[PDB]
Amino acid sequence: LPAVLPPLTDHAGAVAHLSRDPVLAQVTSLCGELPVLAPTPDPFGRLVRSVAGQQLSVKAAQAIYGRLEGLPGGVVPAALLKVSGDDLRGVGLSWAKVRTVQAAAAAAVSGQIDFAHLSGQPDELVIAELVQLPGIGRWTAEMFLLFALARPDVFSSGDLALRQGVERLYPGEDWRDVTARWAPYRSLASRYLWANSARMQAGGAPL
Ligand SMILES: [Cl-]
Ligand SMILES: [Cl-]
Ligand code: NI
Repeated sequence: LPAVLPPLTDHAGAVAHLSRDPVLAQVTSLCGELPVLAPTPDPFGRLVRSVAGQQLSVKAAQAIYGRLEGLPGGVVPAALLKVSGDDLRGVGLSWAKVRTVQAAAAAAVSGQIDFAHLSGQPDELVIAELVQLPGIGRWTAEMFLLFALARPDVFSSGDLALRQGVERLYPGEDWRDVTARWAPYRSLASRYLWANSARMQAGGAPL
């Protein structure tokens, strides 16, 4: 399994590499600079934030996470297991999200997922353990690696917007080929695809 790649601390190297693909050379200049993501010091809490926020507005997602934070002991595995399912529903969580959050806390306290020591685990091993939790598929696991853990080399082949972007920009090309070229910077390439979509949704000119 590939060795864990550290989070980028700056994007210059990444952008130069990606820019070797004339599509991304254009996309990166059109979209400009993207902020450098710092790996979270609290993976568990970021996992819970992600889960809790799914399908909610940005303000609603913040609110509900704040209500979780306000439970006794906060957003910590052992503390969340002492909160009843009725009180987790009570903060506004769907039953699906209650179950996922309970499942993630239980996995942390049982040692099934060592949220304190992910830094050394290959992407796929982190993915496989997250996937075993109810309500968390590969896509959620991959988004967590990319956005929470700031791993640099993640292309989520189940993200519809990424796949629609590759289809649009590279018609008739094998997506595995296209995206492999972006390695070891598939995460920033992914972020530029989403940025380009936002750019187009704002009225921008196409490539
Ligand atoms: Cl909900
Ligand atoms: Cl998922
Ligand atoms: Ni390179």
